[PDB]
Amino acid sequence: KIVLKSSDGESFEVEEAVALESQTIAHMVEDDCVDNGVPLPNVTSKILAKVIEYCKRHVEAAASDDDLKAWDADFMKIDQATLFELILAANYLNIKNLLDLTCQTVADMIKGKTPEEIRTTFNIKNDFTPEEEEEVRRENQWAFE
Amino acid sequence: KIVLKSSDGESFEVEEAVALESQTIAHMVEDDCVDNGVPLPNVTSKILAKVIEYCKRHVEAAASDDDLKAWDADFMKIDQATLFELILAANYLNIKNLLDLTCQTVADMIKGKTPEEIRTTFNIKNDFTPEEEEEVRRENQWAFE
Amino acid sequence: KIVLKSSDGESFEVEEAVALESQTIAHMVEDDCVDNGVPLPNVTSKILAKVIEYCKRHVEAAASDDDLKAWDADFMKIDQATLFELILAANYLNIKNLLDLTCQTVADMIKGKTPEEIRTTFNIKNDFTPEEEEEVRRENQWAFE
Amino acid sequence: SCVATVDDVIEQVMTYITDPKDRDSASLVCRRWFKIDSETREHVTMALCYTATPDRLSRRFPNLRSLKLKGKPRAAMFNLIPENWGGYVTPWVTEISNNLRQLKSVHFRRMIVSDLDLDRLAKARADDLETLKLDKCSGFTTDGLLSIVTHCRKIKTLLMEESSFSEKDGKWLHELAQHNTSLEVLNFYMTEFAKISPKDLETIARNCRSLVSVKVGDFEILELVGFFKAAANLEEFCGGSLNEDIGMPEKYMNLVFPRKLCRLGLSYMGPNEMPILFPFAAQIRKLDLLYALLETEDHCTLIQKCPNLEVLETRNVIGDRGLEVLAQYCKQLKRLRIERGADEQGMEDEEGLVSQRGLIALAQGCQELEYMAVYVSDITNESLESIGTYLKNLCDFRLVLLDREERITDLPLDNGVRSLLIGCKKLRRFAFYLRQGGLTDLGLSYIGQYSPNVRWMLLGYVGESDEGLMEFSRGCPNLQKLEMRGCCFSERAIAAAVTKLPSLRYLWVQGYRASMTGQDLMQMARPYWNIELIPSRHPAHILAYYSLAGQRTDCPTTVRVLKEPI
Amino acid sequence: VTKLPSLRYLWVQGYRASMTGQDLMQMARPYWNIELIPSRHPAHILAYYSLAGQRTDCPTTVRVLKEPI
Amino acid sequence: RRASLHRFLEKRK
Ligand SMILES: CC[C@@H]1C[C@@H]2C(=O)CC[C@@H]2[C@@H](C(=O)N[C@@]2(C(=O)O)C[C@@H]2CC)C1
Repeated sequence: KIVLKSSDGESFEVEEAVALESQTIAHMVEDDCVDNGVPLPNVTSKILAKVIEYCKRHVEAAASDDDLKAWDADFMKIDQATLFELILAANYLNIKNLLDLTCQTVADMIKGKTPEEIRTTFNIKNDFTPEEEEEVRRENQWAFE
Repeated sequence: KIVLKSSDGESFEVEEAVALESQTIAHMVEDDCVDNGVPLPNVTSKILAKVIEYCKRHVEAAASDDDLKAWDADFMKIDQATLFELILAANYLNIKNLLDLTCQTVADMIKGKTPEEIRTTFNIKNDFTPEEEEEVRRENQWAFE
Repeated sequence: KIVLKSSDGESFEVEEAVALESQTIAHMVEDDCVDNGVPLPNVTSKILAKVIEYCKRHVEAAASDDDLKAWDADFMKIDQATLFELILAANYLNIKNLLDLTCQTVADMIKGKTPEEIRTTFNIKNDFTPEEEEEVRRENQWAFE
Repeated sequence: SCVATVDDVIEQVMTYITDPKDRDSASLVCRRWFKIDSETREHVTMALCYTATPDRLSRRFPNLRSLKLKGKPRAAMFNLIPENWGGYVTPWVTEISNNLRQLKSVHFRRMIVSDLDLDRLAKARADDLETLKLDKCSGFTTDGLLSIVTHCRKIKTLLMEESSFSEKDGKWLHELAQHNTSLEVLNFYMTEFAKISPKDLETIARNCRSLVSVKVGDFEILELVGFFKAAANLEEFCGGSLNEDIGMPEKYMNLVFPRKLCRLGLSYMGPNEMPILFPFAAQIRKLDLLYALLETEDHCTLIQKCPNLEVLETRNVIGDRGLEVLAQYCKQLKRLRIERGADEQGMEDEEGLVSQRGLIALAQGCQELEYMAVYVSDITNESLESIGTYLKNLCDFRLVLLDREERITDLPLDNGVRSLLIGCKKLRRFAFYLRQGGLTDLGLSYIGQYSPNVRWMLLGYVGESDEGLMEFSRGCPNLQKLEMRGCCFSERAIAAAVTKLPSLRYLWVQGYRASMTGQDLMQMARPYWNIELIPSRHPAHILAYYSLAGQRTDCPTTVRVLKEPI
Repeated sequence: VTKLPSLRYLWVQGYRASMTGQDLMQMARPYWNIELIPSRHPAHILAYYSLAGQRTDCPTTVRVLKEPI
Repeated sequence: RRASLHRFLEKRK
């Protein structure tokens, strides 16, 4: 049992092998700061909660796949701002299952969309001068790839 | 009574008017994050301790000077690396008594010394080309000040 | 304990923090003339006594308001010539508190009165040519304020 | 988080080092401290404007808040330096326009300042100019003053003391009166203004709540009565004119002086008007009787009433009698200057001579003295000895013996100078101006031997031969500026002494065994060392100083720059 | 060394030394490099003007003399 | 002969 202290003073009681999914929390039982609980003040408490939920479930691949892509897909039914905070969090800790998976999840949102549809569904302002847009479009369609 | 959470998960029970010496901890009872204790993850727990000690004593100028310059001088009988960490901390919080005092304490180490004595007692490598050193020395003695 | 020498050779034994209510007497413990007592020969001894009485009582806001506006109001039950000499004295020393009461007392005499009633109750000769008075009256009633 | 270094904290700490000499060292510990000092230095003084180009100044210290430049040599205050010699302020104000965009205060001392250069300063700096000091400057007019008071609407301190300019009108004062609110100190102490109105000055007092100091020309004090009532916070006043007429026996007597006035000097004040000071004399900490019309007796009676006097300036009329009075009534005295009086028809009276008697009295009474400058009618080795024994922490001591008296008690002063220099070991500035017999080569060497802290020296008629200059020259570890006039020493001796002096950066000499050759001074040609001659059109002068800039472009015809073989 | 107008190189072996060291210092000028080869033969003094500052590449047998130790 | 007292020594007489 290990204590994780969120970025707004919020202790979290979590099991051994759950907290170890994060190689950042694992490389931190060497110089064990665990004496006062692992201080991670870059994860919101709301987010850290969601991270632990994910790790909890994946560790329960002890009883040994089909139902996982189900829970995972349902886990991702969140909003953008929260999806992005998870990515930042998986990177801050070091949860590769949460990185080759969160990054792939965002990439799956881009795949197939057009440039307009992309900045639509991410709310991004097209800041190209029309000359720039044209050069890039020409390069893309006449020359490269 | 307010809780200060150090940068390694270390709760600190401290009085009202003591924690208020820091305008950083004071401007933080408006949007009161105090709900979970004030999260200040940039001060080592060893340092924060020393900061609170200083504030504790100065607030006891309620019973109303001579003995203060005594405690203060004795409080500063520390090592360089620690003196510097106090400065950084007084700046991080916002304790003008402790910044006008730590900065003044480091300045008192420079005052009167020669350029050699200075980098001696701070271990700083003289990286001037001899031309540079000469121009600066000439400016200083022939022209400016 | 500090000595204040009035403008008719009259030593006054007064406490530390009492004499310090005057920033004029305070900025005079730097270049400490206190060696021979602070020489202030522009305050009558009768007046300086009243000044000290005021400072004495206000410094006893150590034991921490309602009863002060009472003593203050009763302190101002004096005659004009004496009120004025207090103002001049509060300005000579530098007692910001003391001046806010005497000055306000004089101002309360003016408030509500007409220009005739004012010079009546202060014995002031109206020295306006009738053109001047008229311009001023027109400006005041037709244009400004 | 790694071990915190000084480097993580030096940007911050640097701004708590205030002493110019500690900034000096700090700037030399390494490239980074150099840069931090460069960007945070607030004030710089240049003792000689020709020592570096303005470009150099603003590259080294781009964020100056306060600048002070001196131009003409000190000797200029004694009509010894040609008017056109130099000290033109104009390249400096153009540099200020372009590159010292933070400057809030400028002090020009002994410089040539034109209307064009002050118009440019005013427009460039405008509301940011909090303080301007035209201190013993020349070359401008009231048009310039008007320009700065209309464009710099927030001037706190404006000074023109002893400057000479052309007075075309009084609208500058009027312009201040009408719009200025912020004035704290206004100073035209030693100046001819005949077109300004005392009403304007009064109205300034009424509008400037923080007005603390004003010094003025020949205004009738009676005309300033309104001013005095309005200047509630006035602490200092000098100037005005006290003009008695037998008609009104009590012309004055009814002056309301601001209750705080404690630093003052009323010009032309006689014995009959003197008493208006008695009511608050216990309060007076600074006295300027330099332009007073009172006699040695009258001095004693006034001095006697000022127990808290710490600064006194006066003419030698003070007499030995006056010094005796000062000796026991004013124990707190820190600075005393005894200028020389009307020295033509008797010493103003038959007590207006100060001597061994006064000096020794003074030494015993006023032991707190930090600055003492005295024109003395007669000295003795004994008096110097007592100065040295009693008044330590003297920082600046100047003695000139008048040429009036024929016989001087005991003359060769060697043993006196020697104990003086030995007792007063805090001494930074030292002037000693005598008559030929005054000091021997042995004494001259004493001066060089026992003055480890002296940065500046003015030497009068000292020594007997080159032997003395040379013996002197092996001392003075810290002599930076050396002024000598009326000495015998030869060209090659001057040159050789300059070579020996470790710290010397400025030399001014009048009177020396010359030689049309010229070529003997050349034996001190170093790099960066500028030597200028002002030919014997008064005896030849030598001016020499280090400069990073090279030879000045702007020499008059009266000044010849000495370069290698003609 | 101070008196000699043109001197730019000095090598000296055998001289009344002093562990103090601090007497050689009275010739410390800018650009003037003084090197000691200690008495491991009698102490040598090598001194020369240089626009470059103190060599980076001294052996252990060679001590560079700088202001107060 | 200082330039401030040379002005005075004459405004005196
Ligand atoms: C080039 C020298 C001038 C020469 C002038 C000369 O004739 C004698 C002195 C005067 C000079 C002098 O400065 N006098 C004193 C002073 O501060 O005014 C120092 C004396 C004060 C007590 C300067």
